[PDB]
Amino acid sequence: ARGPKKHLKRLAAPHHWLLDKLSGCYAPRPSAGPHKLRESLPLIVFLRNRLKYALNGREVKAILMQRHVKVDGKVRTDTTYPAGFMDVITLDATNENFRLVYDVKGRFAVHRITDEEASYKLGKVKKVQLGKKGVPYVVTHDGRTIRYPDPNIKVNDTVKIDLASGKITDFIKFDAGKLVYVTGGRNLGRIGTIVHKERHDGGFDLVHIKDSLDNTFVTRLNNVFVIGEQGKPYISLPKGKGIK
Amino acid sequence: MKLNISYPVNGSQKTFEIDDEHRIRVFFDKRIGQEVDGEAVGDEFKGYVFKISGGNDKQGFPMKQGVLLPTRIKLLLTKNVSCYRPRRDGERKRKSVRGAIVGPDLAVLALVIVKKGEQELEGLTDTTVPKRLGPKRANNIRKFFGLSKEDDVRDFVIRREVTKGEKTYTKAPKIQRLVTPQRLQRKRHQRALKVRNAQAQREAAAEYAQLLAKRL
Amino acid sequence: PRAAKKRAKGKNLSFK
Amino acid sequence: AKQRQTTKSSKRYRYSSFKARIDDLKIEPARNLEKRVHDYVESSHFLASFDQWKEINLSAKFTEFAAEIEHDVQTLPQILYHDKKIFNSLVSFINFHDEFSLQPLLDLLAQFCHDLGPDFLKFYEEAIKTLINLLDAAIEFESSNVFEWGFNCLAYIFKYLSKFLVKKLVLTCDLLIPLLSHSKEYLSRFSAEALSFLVRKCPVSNLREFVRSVFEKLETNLYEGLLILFTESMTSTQETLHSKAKAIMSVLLHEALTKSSPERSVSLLSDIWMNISKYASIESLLPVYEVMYQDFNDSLDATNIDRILKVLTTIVFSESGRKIPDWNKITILIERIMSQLSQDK
Amino acid sequence: AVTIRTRKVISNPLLARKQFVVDVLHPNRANVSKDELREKLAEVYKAEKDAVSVFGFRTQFGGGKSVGFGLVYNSVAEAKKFEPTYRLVRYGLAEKVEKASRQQRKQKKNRDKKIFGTGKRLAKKVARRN
RNA sequence: AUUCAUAAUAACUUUUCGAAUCGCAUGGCCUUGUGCUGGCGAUGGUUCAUUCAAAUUUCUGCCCUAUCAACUUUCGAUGGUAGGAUAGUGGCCUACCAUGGUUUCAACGGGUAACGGGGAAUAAGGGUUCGAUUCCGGAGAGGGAGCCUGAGAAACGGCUACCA
RNA sequence: GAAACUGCGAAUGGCUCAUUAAAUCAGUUAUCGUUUAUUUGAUAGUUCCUUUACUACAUGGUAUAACUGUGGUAAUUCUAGA
Ligand SMILES: [Mg+2]
Ligand SMILES: [Mg+2]
Ligand SMILES: [Mg+2]
Ligand SMILES: [Mg+2]
Ligand SMILES: [Mg+2]
Ligand SMILES: [Mg+2]
Ligand SMILES: [Mg+2]
Ligand SMILES: [Mg+2]
Ligand SMILES: [Mg+2]
Ligand SMILES: [Mg+2]
Ligand SMILES: [Mg+2]
Ligand SMILES: [Mg+2]
Ligand SMILES: [Mg+2]
Ligand SMILES: [Mg+2]
Ligand SMILES: [Mg+2]
Repeated sequence: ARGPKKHLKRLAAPHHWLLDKLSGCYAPRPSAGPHKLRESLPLIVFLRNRLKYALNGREVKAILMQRHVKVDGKVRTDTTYPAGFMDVITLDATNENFRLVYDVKGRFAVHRITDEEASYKLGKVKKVQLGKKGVPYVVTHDGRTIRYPDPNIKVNDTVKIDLASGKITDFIKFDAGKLVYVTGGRNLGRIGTIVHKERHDGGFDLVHIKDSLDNTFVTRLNNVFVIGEQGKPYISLPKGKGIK
Repeated sequence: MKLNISYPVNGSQKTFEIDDEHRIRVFFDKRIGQEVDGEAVGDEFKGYVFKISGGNDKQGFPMKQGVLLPTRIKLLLTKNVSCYRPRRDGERKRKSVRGAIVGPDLAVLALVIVKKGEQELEGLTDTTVPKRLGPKRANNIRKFFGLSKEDDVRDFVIRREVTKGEKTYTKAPKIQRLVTPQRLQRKRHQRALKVRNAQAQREAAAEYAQLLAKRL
Repeated sequence: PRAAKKRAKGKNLSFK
Repeated sequence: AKQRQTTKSSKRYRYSSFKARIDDLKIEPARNLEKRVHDYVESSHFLASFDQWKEINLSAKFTEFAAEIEHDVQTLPQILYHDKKIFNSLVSFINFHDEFSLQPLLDLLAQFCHDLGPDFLKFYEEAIKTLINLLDAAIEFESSNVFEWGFNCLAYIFKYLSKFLVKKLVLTCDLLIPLLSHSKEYLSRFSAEALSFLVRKCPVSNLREFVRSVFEKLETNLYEGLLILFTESMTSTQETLHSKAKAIMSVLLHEALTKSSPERSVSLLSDIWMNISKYASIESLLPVYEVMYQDFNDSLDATNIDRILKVLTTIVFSESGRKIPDWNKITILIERIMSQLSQDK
Repeated sequence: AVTIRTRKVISNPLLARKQFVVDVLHPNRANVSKDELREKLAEVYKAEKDAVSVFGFRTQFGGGKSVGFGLVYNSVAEAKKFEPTYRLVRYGLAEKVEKASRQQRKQKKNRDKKIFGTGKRLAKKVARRN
């Protein structure tokens, strides 16, 4: 092509969305945003094909511009806004709060949470660097730049972010024995505990994870997301607790 | 050939058809922006001075300034030029244009009356055309009426009366760049926001420093 | 922490 | 500001400012002709609306409210027996001022009064005080819907308690003086409509006591609130006046001309006359005109000459002479005044 | 006799309405008109007829039963606000807008883009020319 | 893994940026002044990160032909240095240098009714054939060449020349 | 609220397989080798420094369209002068 594409064929859309192949010819193309295209759920899909509150695109537009939907504690009006993993969606009129977490099948599951849980989210530390004026900052998996991080917070760690103000309440190191969640690959959506981080210079690191059933599997480090210490997750987990 | 004369000071303009070739003789070989004496053109123009502004040829192609030829040529015209209006942004078009040298191929020649002669032309100097619109910016209004700074432009806005049927009212422009309480509000709010941001950043830096001191 | 607990009924009319 | 949105765009959806909605809003529940759920009842008004609201509104507060009182609202005898607990719960949840739950709660409060009206009287004082705090709280967070819900609940209570409140109409206004005298114009405007319904339902005798009290009060924004109160009571439909309009003017006119009343009261009458005169046509004003002219002639005297002259000057100025049926009566009135004062007037 | 049955009822305060599936049992009858069904749903839900919408009704093979989808808005104004234009036209709540065929509109749009500006000056120019 | 991030010193610049923008609404202080202060939004703006993208790029894999055995290098072919150019690496181009680079493990040349793939058909299995054609990627807009605009085009339902 | 200026888009979509035999393409790598509108999150008090002889209660045409009016051409989404 000669420039960015603006259309997405239904057969080319991510499989986990569950879009009927015969319903139409095109699927919602996620706009630019915090999460990548393939790992995101546009709000139209969530409101129409998952919650069934809206019957087609147009009532979804109506709902959004009514400002009844809040993502990340902020009102969003773009139908194709790319909501993604660990994003908090609030519908105050219905008094409903959702956290986007994959099921064991690998599909974003409608997981209802309390307001107290909705007050905070988790972000994997993708980068830690000194910015201008010598101010350290951390970039999380959702593109949030948080300045003046705790200097122990390192790459691959996870930080608890307050939605209202966007500061780091607490953090978890990436160590053996911590509780992790798989965000990619065939093991997607599984929950377990670390056993070893196998390290390859100049190559992709590999992590061995043991589930509650004692089964062990290996996944690339990029697909691992720490969510707590064993037996004490910092977020409510979906039904099944990431087993199988 | 035809002369389209304009008296800009009046804003007036009129066309004179020409038959005798001698005034065209005095017209030949001249260029856009040069001046000619009306008395050579005719007694009716005795004492007048005409500046050549442009013209259109027998085929209707216009004259262009900057090209010193007596014949037509195809020029690649771009944005912000005479004789071309780009339909699309960045569009450049090759179009035929007549040269700036007056010749026998010119159908109509546009003239500007630089100076008035002895006799008064019936259609130009005798008649006047008012300005279509008045000042809209506040400073333009002040310049137009020479208003002092203390005096307000609000009372001196030019107003035009419109009568529809038996109903009648007046219309005025919306003054722009007008100093109003809202603009003061916005400026003050901007300054307050800047100072608040600075204070918040200082507090954040101090808190980070205290954290570092606690650990060390 | 525990997830939030889960939470219109059909109505019938006969005529003619 | 100068021009309202007189010409409507083809847009199906158009932005509306909070002030714009408030200006268009009018408190007149009788005017709304939509089907009301409580019109159909099997056990009680409260239960009928309560079941409906349980499904629609899903706010956290209302759900907690519904769970607490679900058992005690099944039958009307149950409601009457547990009336005290029901009212306390309603007031407590309304006090939270949660806009997502106000609409069902406020409606249920009105329907609560409907089911037990004479018994609600002991609850009347607290109910009004709660609404006043709600409306005062409503000013902070702008929501035209909240005001609409609140004042309609106030209007509904008056409708159900019309007979009792009318007997002590002065008492009802005494509760709502802060609303009628509030700094905001619309709050005074909305309340005045609510009271006016009680006013047009008032007997002439009980009306006379009421007008004297407010007339005494006039002796901040109370003047403006009363003007809206009376004028709305007069106006019923476009280019027409209410049937009881004549009685109210006769009562108002007598007290204004009475010397005990303050001079400010006559000004209020002058303002009242202007509003109705502009609003109404020739024909609907004729019964009003006749009762005024008759009373001026009857009550003419030295002590009240100046007041009569003031109101008469209001009549002649009002829309020039277009609304005046017959000028000859005014001329006759004038020469009686001159024969029987303030030169400037 | 005709039986009307509502199932899978979901409250949608986002659209301020009630969404549900309509089952119509109509023995010895071809089917029931959308109008009559709107009457009966309005009576059942204690809401205005104007606030009730019904569509997508299919008679099951062999007759005697129909299944479709139904909406009950909280009040009529919201229905006017949220309904599609065509359904409002079906219910008469809105008047059908009269427009030319797509080809005529497009041809007029082409003719309009050809002319630059108001065109009155072009009209007077052609008038004086001829 | 770094001349990384960042910071510091000295100068420099036809040299930038640091809100002369807009809607709704009228709250709070008083020394009572059209005094001071003040809310909810839109649109702009430096730098960083993220996202959508783009460009190059590491390794392995293509049908027939040896009656195509040597090819590339004069007019860049292989590599070194310096410069120009570009968003940027790089013989991409320029100046000076060396004589290099591929090949019977088929280079080079020729043919291809050659867009490639996910796939389709057949078959017991190995295999054989098809795949313009609902999805991804590449190229094109009668055939060459060159460009304005714009973040993004060598665009053609944009432009200029030449051929038909 | 026509028209016009301004901003954005028109570089997506749709069509076809001409050219192309390590080229495209599939899988797999790198950018510590570079551009990136838009989305999203952060991010900028520099007090002072001679002519203060001082606009910030807010600077200019160093300017024009639409528009008024005078015109050319057989003709075009042609346009000249004022
Ligand atoms: Mg790496
Ligand atoms: Mg433009
Ligand atoms: Mg180099
Ligand atoms: Mg060379
Ligand atoms: Mg071919
Ligand atoms: Mg193919
Ligand atoms: Mg192309
Ligand atoms: Mg062809
Ligand atoms: Mg081309
Ligand atoms: Mg195209
Ligand atoms: Mg070949
Ligand atoms: Mg290769
Ligand atoms: Mg954009
Ligand atoms: Mg930004
Ligand atoms: Mg001009």
